[PDB]
Amino acid sequence: HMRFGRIATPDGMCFCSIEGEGDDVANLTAREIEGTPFTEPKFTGREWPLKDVRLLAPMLPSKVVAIGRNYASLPPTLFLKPPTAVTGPESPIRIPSFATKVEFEGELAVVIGKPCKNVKADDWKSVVLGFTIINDVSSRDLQFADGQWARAKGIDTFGPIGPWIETDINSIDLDNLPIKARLTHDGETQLKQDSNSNQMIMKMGEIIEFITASMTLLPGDVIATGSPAGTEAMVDGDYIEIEIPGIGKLGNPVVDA
Amino acid sequence: HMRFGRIATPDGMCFCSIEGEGDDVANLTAREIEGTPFTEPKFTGREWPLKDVRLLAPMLPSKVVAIGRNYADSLPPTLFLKPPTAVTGPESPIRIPSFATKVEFEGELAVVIGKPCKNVKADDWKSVVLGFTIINDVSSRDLQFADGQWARAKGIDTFGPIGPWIETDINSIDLDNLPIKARLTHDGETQLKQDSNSNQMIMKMGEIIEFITASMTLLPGDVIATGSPAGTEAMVDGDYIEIEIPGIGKLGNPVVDA
Ligand SMILES: [Mg+2]
Ligand SMILES: [Mg+2]
Ligand SMILES: [Mg+2]
Repeated sequence: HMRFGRIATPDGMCFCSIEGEGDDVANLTAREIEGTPFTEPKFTGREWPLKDVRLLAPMLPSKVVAIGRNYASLPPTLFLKPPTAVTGPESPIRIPSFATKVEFEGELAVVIGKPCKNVKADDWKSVVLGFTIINDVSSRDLQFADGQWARAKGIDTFGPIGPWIETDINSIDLDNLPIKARLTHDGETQLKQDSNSNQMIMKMGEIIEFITASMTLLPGDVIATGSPAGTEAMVDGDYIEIEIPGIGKLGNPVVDA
Repeated sequence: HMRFGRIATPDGMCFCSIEGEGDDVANLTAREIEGTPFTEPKFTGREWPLKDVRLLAPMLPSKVVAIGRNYADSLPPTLFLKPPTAVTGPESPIRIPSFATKVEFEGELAVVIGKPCKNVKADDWKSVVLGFTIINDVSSRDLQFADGQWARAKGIDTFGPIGPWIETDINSIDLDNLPIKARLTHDGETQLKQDSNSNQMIMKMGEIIEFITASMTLLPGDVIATGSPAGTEAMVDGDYIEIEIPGIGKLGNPVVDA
């Protein structure tokens, strides 16, 4: 099945299908569709080289439910990031002056496909539209000061999502999926996160079961399935780029608000 | 000026204005409004005696932002979120799942946001509020302890009753002296199990709004739960809980095992 994105246009914006070979934007074509990812696609015929077009968050979720402490001591835990934290590829992560020690977190993100409640673990594939990347940006100093993580992870722009939604969920092997983050600081880039979905303590089905036992999930809701708990701080001028092979890259410049 | 609600009627759901004296539903009338309450509201002409329709949660908020540790009588006040899916209306059951134990209520003054805003200065807070309502910030104390993050304990479906309507004359409410009371009916006996006052707040209204909006954009319909004492009384299947805030009214919900 297809890859679905959203892009700026001159008339505003539109969903598209992303077609072509790599994860590499240079080989890819955005083809405009009418409708959403939730219905049967038909194409208007406007098509762009992906390098020429501005990708947006592939979905504007009613809520983002995130799992803390899910990466190989306290058990995995649920928290929320507000819909206002969500932004897209190349949008600035805008850091307020009072938010310090701000770190990235590359995570595999799941998009819910249909309304669901009390989903059993091995039935999880039936409620998922696809996978995407989220950068669960957090001020570690606020996280610590506040106790509840909501403010430190819920500042506007602290949830980049993208670059598109991969609906072919069998293409993604969850026993071995690298999740990488490359940080550029003072003009140099290093690999600052190197994890793998095989490190997840609660696996995909358990997560969905765990969440939906408590709360109803709606189409377009995003689940952030976790990361290592401490990474590396980012500052004005940096660039952070998460890569999950098979999905693509989610990059964002970092600026002072 | 107005009290705004949402109602279910034989014809479907709508926004409405609630008119008449008192808190007494026999005396009140619902007047359908055109569209939503954020603009100058226009009546469509349809109306019902309040007794013939059903109050719903007065908004469908994009998010619910809540403050912990905001009542005096220490770690400073802290913000958290309740998901929109937690929201329910007056008289709807609070449905407690089996894994959720020591479930307590918390009566709170709720603020409903009236326009999109960010970086609001504390002393400009009134310009962004539509009005006041009541929220019951229902919380599994056991899950709050097991999870550390309160999101699940407070975010289970139905754990955010809101209502009964939104009071837009916000000056009619004395934030320096607002009693907030809760009566729990257990085993057919009703007792006062919360007796607080908004003048116990550590961050006052304007500072809460500044604090929140310094971090997060707020949208029309978004709800702020301004706090409560951190411990009340556990509720079980069969109980009934009613929060009362004079000037707004009463928010009652039955309790059931999910
Ligand atoms: Mg995270
Ligand atoms: Mg009709
Ligand atoms: Mg509370």
